[PDB]
Amino acid sequence: EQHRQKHFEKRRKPAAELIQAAWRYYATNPNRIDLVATWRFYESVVDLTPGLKVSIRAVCVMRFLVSKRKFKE
Amino acid sequence: DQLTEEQIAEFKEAFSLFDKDGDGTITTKELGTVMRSLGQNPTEAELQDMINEVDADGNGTIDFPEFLTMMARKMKDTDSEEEIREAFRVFDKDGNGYISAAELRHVMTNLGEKLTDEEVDEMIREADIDGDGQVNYEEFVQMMTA
Ligand SMILES: [Ca+2]
Ligand SMILES: [Ca+2]
Ligand SMILES: [Ca+2]
Ligand SMILES: [Ca+2]
Ligand SMILES: [Ca+2]
Repeated sequence: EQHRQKHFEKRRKPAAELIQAAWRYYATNPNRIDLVATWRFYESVVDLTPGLKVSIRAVCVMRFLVSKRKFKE
Repeated sequence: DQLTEEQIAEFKEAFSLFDKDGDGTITTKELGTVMRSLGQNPTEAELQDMINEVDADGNGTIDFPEFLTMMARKMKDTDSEEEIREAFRVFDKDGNGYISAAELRHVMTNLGEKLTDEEVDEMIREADIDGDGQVNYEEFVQMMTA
């Protein structure tokens, strides 16, 4: 019975992390200033920006590329 | 036409935030220093993995051209539609092509690099176009990657 159950267990964490990184990549797009929650997340752990925002973007791009890699492994 | 003069300047400014010693390359140590100021605590291996994705010439660090290459790229140009759709499919256990907002929040806020409830709210609003509480994730991934 637990056929696809063990396989789900193996893929769930890299699947979630790819979705999360992909969303944070999408939601820090500078042409979508309505998307604020991912910035508020980072803001709650660092106070304004401006060049700090691009570095967050860089961190999000890199975390997405890594999580894409890990998902295909 | 993709990159403007002003965008390039912004990315050169960002590069200097990472390249602390000003030697033209970002090391794992320098990337670790930036991420700790952003609230994260990655391991050396995790830092290495991040650089490995950006370090085109394989010399172990990121130079400005490698940084600009990465930052000029849109998610649409990473050819990721199949992987991201496969990742959502993992959570569509029944396979009907929909994941409820409640299921997505449950997973996104309790597994992996947990999203805040606000971030999931933003994701749901972006994805659940028709407001029925069910996310058609194929349509969502299409829009994020096309
Ligand atoms: Ca340096
Ligand atoms: Ca390099
Ligand atoms: Ca379903
Ligand atoms: Ca819907
Ligand atoms: Ca479609």
